[PDB]
Amino acid sequence: STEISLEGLHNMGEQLFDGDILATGRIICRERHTGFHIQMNARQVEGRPGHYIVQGSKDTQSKLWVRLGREGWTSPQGIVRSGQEEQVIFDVMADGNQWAKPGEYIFSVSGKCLTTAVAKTATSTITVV
Repeated sequence: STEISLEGLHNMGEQLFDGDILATGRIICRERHTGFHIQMNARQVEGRPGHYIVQGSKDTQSKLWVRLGREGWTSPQGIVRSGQEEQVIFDVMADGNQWAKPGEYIFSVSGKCLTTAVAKTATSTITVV
């Protein structure tokens, strides 16, 4: 009914630029729907849906400022896109220029199909070398 996948770039450098795609995913809905919901399981930037701070896997102090969205997403805690089509593509991007501490960053994203729904989660890891 509802399947979600997320795929990293798979050899990051330390210097990131605004908009740099760090990961890509899709949501598939096979039952009738009017749209898609997507959210990242990460701390959100204050009052700004779609924008997140991802922490390091072993470092705590290592942070990555990142945003969701590709085409037509919007603020309704989570962001939303309309469509009856079977699937959407979405991107996780570097939010402004930044210098990432080396290490590992786990992106974790959950999605719903829009008709009280059940969300599936997908995760991808990036390594800043």
